[PDB]
Amino acid sequence: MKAYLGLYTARLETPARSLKEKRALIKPALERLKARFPVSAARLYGLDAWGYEVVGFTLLGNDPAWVEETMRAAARFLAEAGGFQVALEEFRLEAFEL
Repeated sequence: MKAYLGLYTARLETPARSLKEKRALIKPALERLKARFPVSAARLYGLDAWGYEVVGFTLLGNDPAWVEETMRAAARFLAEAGGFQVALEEFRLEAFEL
């Protein structure tokens, strides 16, 4: 029996000019993402910058098709948040034996 993990990562571009303005664009969208989808989200790199950031989210399930479909729906949702653009993205699916 395997545990399946989806890992989504993306480069966001924002029009911000301060770290506080940038957080106000990104954090509320990630909080909405967490409320709507069963994911763990994180701000990963570029945290010293105002205009770009690498973020991601992951999720776990026992059905790889459900994990992937949910991950792609959550990614579409993130691109619809506005405030920032999803400039580049990557999807991954890993399986772990239990």
